[PDB]
Amino acid sequence: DAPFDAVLFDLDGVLVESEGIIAQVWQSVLAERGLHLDLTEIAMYFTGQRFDGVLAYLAQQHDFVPPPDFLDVLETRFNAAMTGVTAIEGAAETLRALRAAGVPFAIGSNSERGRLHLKLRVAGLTELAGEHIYDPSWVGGRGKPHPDLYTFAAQQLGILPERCVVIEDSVTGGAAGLAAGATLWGLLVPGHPHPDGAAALSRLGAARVLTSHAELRAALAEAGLLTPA
Ligand code: NA
Repeated sequence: DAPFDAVLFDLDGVLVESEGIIAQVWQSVLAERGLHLDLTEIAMYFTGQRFDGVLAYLAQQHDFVPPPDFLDVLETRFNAAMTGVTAIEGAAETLRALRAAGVPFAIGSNSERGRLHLKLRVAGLTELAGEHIYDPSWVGGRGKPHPDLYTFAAQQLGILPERCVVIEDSVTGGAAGLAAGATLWGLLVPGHPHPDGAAALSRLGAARVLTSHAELRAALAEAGLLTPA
């Protein structure tokens, strides 16, 4: 029983740390303007929300309406901040191990293509990540949670999606992997925010929920893809 032929990776939260950096920008721009929120609230409610929606939330939940310069300053600073994206601890080692073992893998991200590659670059992962790196523009904009991106990634590796394992930190991305026919392993590295928690990923249908790249490599070894260490 060898369950998998290939690994399909999420980007944000699994290979690179971006949601925490974005949360810090919200927190500082707001704090400067009088409203002091904690990073967990910001990560939970602000990240991956449309700007008008953030304004509605601020008004409804905090009786707060930001000053005119709010949009401009946020943009100026999300831009400057994107350079500060880092690799998730252990991620480079997982990619290096898979490459040494000759296991096919691909990355599937809802990031716009330029940003996807910028993040891999500043995180120091470009060489390790390889060339099977897919954003929604490869599937006509039908990004996660549609299965299309992971179906396509599997196709590009010449492997059936049913024989892939998808490593994801959100319901949005986990759903895309399951809908493609893959097995879902949640990965929630602590110390970094993720869009959903372990209970949600398990209820969604993750076969497991791992909490470190060391645990991921151990699981991949149990599945016959790496050597147990
Ligand atoms: Na993610």
